Amino acid sequence: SRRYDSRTTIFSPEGRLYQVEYALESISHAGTAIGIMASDGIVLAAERKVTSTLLEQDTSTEKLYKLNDKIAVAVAGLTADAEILINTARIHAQNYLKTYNEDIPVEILVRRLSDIKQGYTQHGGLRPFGVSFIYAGYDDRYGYQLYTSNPSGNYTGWKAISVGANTSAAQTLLQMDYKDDMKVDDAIELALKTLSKTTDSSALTYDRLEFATIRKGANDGEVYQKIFKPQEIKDILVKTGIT
Amino acid sequence: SDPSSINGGIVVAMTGKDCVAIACDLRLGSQSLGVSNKFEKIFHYGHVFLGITGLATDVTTLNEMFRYKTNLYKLKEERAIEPETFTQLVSSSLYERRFGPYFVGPVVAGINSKSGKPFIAGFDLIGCIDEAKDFIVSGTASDQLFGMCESLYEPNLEPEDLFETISQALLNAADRDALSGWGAVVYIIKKDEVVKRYLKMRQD
Amino acid sequence: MDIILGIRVQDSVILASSKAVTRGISVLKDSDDKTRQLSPHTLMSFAGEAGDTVQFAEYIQANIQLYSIREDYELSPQAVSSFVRQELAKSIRSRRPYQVNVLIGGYDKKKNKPELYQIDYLGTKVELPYGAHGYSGFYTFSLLDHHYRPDMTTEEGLDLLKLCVQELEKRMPMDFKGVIVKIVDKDGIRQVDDFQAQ
Amino acid sequence: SEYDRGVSTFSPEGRLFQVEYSLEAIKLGSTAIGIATKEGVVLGVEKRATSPLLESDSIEKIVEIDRHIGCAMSGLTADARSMIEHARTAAVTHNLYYDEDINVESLTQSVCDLALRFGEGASGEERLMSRPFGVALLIAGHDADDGYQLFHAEPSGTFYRYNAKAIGSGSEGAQAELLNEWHSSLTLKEAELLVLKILKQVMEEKLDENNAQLSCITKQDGFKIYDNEKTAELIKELKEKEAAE
Amino acid sequence: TTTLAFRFQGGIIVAVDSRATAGNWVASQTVKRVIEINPFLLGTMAGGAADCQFWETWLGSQCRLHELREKERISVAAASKILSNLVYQYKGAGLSMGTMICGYTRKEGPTIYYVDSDGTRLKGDIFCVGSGQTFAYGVLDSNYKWDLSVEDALYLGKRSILAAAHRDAYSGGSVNLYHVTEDGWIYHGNHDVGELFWKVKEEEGSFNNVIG
Amino acid sequence: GYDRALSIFSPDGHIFQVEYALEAVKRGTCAVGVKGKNCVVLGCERRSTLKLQDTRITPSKVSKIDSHVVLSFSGLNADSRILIEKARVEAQSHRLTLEDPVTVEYLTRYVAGVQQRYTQSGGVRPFGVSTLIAGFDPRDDEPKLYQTEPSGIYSSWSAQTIGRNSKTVREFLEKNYDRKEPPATVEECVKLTVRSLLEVVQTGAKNIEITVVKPDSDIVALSSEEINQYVTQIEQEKQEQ
Repeated sequence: SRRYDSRTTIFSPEGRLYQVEYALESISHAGTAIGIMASDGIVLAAERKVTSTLLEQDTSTEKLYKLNDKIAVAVAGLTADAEILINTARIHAQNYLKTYNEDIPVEILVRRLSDIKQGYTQHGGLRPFGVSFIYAGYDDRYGYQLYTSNPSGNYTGWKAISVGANTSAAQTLLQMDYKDDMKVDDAIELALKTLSKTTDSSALTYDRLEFATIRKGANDGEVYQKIFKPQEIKDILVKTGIT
Repeated sequence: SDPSSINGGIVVAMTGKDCVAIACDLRLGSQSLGVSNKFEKIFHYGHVFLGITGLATDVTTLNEMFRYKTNLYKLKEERAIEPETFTQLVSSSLYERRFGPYFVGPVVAGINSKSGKPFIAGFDLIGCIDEAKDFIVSGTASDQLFGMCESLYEPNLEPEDLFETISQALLNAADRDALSGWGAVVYIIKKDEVVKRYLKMRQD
Repeated sequence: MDIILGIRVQDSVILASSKAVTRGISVLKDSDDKTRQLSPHTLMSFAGEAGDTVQFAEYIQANIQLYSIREDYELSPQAVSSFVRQELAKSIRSRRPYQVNVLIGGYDKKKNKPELYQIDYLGTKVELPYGAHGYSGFYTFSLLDHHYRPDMTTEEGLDLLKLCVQELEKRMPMDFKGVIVKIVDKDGIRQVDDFQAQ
Repeated sequence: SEYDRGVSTFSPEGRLFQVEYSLEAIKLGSTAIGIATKEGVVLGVEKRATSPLLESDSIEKIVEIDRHIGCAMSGLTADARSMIEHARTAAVTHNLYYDEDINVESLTQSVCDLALRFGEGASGEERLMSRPFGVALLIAGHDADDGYQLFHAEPSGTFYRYNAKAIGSGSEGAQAELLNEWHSSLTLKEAELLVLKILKQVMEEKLDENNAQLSCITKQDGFKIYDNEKTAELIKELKEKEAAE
Repeated sequence: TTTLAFRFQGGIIVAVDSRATAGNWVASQTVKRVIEINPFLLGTMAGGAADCQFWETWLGSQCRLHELREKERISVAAASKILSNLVYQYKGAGLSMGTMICGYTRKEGPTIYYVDSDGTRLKGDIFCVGSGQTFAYGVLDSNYKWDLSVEDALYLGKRSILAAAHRDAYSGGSVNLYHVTEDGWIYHGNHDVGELFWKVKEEEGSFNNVIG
Repeated sequence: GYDRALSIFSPDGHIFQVEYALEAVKRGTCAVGVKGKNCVVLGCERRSTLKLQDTRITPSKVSKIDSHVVLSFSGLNADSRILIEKARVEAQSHRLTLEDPVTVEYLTRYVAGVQQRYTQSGGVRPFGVSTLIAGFDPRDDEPKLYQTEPSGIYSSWSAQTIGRNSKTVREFLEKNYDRKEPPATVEECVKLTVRSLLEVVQTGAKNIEITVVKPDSDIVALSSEEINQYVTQIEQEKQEQ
């Protein structure tokens, strides 16, 4: 019997931190969310998990959030743990803007957050964040960027990533069709062309989605950030492969 | 020496038929020495405008304090703050510092995206609020403005006539104020479309 | 007070700063450098109260440098001056404020444009084509209002700046013991050790 | 079986095992030896490196506390660095307040009043640090009142003064030998070959001036840490007398 | 008070007087205005008698901890910084002290750092602090040369303090000399200003307007 | 059992929790430091195993602490990021209070100081990182190389390695690195660092990072080609004999 998984403050004889690993395990219980890089934009796609006939969902949101006017994130994992972060993630973002009078660079914001998640892993009386994040944004340093972070506090930059349920599947399909230059309207395509394949429901219904993207060009010498409405979805959804 | 007269400057707001106007000079100087003529006192958060006078270092800080604050608001309520909801803020804000005030004289002015009604308001350093249906003035040439506004003002001017009345008030007080001038800028705010203009004035 | 001049030209900023240091009746030094490089393309001159002056300068320098290795990216003139005004801004309302005035002149390798920010101890910041702190302005500002043009060459600016100093000498009561000049641009900072060696 | 898990728990026979185990941590260190003579005091230690790529001097097993006090430790190294640090500050401060040199035992004293700060719970005051230090000390020094003194500091919180003493993995056989060698009229050069001899004995590896460090302190020149050439020939000069008798 | 120090080929030369006064009365003519921080560093004493003495002796302890930790000689710059930093912390509280920290390490050569209670920290070659600083500066400015012998470098410092001693009422007593080298400082005695005057006048001709 | 807490000694005088932390360093990738007599060279390996991710901003395992000092690690990735930050700040605070920039030992000492501080009180867990700090003190020319462990102890080496399969790479180094005469060329000192990883890299220079540091705050990373130009020249004499 006797196991080394009773807390975060304890290394197993092999230097494992189980409590942290179990949190990393809480993610595979969340609705699938995707992020795909593009030569001109970034796409965020998620699949509402929770469901019931009488559940308001046309107004409020649950997986996609604006942190900065140039940065967005996909959530996956403990609902409450997600807001606690998202908020501080927003405050930090504004202090940078208030100090340097410039907007905060993506990696810096992702790193600051991963650094808090790191901390709840090393001090007693604390429980790590049961959250995962897909950061999609743009700064003048490195153009468009796609980042990911887990409960262990590590982060990384993908060209196309998925987190949540059936990550194996979703991850696999992408690894296959992703064309390294792929335009935006092809990523939004590939978004569903993956989410579809890895669902359960008899059919993939619009009211069960969340899309958002980041585009920019010569036109608006800056970035336009859009969070699709139930409408646009039910529509672009038909334009593809749904009656 | 009065902290609220080292840097100098002026701001004035007016209401008309479905619109408002907010204007200010451009000078920032230390005592008598003129330092700049590109120092603007009017900022805006969404469709809400705020002009600020007084100690320059505080004017700047406040803008940053409100930008910061309004961005967090929008994000949380999923909508931009309104003119009244904002006035209440900058008032409390100014007051939380009642015993070491920022040395300013703000002036809010905008249009309410729901009602569609014009709004202008003034405050003193500790945050006392003050609505008025006609005009707000604040600054070093504060009196010269009350004299101009209490003559040239006219209820319900058309945006094209408001621009002429407001400009003339600003223009002429700044000429009888030794610490205000070096240019001006005026805004005419409607439900939609906002037109900004710089005026030509004595450079002495 | 000390002398602090600065002027932005075609593609660079120039900073002038008197060399003397005086404690009461005597002059303990006539070769002081009121400058302090914050990063490869940002330079900052200062003048103010005896102790406050360089304790602050170094402090600022330390923060910028820290940020720079951490990010491995170089902070921009605009953002650098913003940070400074923040500190000084908090300073003015603290048990005891630093009494320091400054000039920051860097080269924005991102826009390929030189920029010069002038900030006083109160937290008052402004971007200008040329500036000066303290009494230094009354003797020069008119000459520069007269001859300055944005198209000026680095070579032309110096000639201009020379005139301002010559005027400072002719009508200013204090003997500032000359100035030290420095240039900031796409290639970094260098010292015109020939306005002194002249 | 059940009373050895709390640093603040008495066993039925009034014992504090955690403290005892603490000591058992020292035996794992490599040997350190101190011999006092009316000529001065000597400190020697077995270095014992895992690899030939280590830099020897990297292993500070003998260090200076002040110009008149030095020492050699044994046990947990991180725990040592902390005592050495406190000790040094203790010395320097006293100097500052009195314009004189701290008595060897009064220094040793402050080192023990430090280990005395273990225990967590809150029954009154406050001394933040959970368990006992895992290390002992051989403090060799000299002062105008009691001359050349040599001390042994234990995490228990007590200490004794010695004429000669050895700590670490080998303190078993080393202490026996020293019991049958030491005598008040030993010269400094005599003690050097003795410390050097006992190490080689209960040490292990071929005794070279790389796995053995030797130092000493005197009224004349304070604490000096013998360089490699010296120790090297002191070893030859030693190993030689072994031929005849 | 008239204290001074300067750099040159031989290293550093430090010279001071020894008069301390309360109002218009000479409470003492035996002051050690040179604080022997440690074997390699010297600090002078202007401004406040105690503040100088106290903190500089404190500073010595600091250098000692630093040397034991790094197993290396602390640098004049780092030492002078430590001092001025501690001083700056009490800016406002009313400390008082002008001072010369003098050292000569291997890497930085011979270095003088002027440091005072304002928080000022200056690097230099020649420094004079005091009520007689103006007079000392005279003899010094006109005669200094980087290539001064050691013998003459000391005589210069001596004649300088003497000049002050004579004119400045608040300066006088006996001059104290030190010479700082890459191996440490050497004391060069205490010469009574009373006797030295007559000597110089006689052997240098200077000081004519003085009948004696 | 007695391996449950940091504040408990086993009967034989151990503290297993700290020991187990070390077992994690072995989990991470391999790092190796090799000094010459005018330079110091650090090398690592890239966990190139699961990639369809970015490339631009990919960690190099090696980080600069000051203009003259770089540090490399092995073990818990996230844990490592904090030590690197803390040491970076301290490096700048030292300049602020003493003018003089830090020494390589002072930094190593500060780091290990932290690592040990996190094994003191309970309700804290030891960093699962082990690190190699290399560089040159201010206005000095003697190359330096130190290593720190999770326990809090630090040490200097002529060459050293940490991480998985560090036993192997170490054996190699030992019978090649000449104590009496260190690599006298930056090029050969590299060559030696490369050939050592070339026993755990699993072919390709696409799995090797090399950074070189010389005196006068002169540091410089290496490129993928340059690195292969050695994999090349060493794959020759390999079957050449």
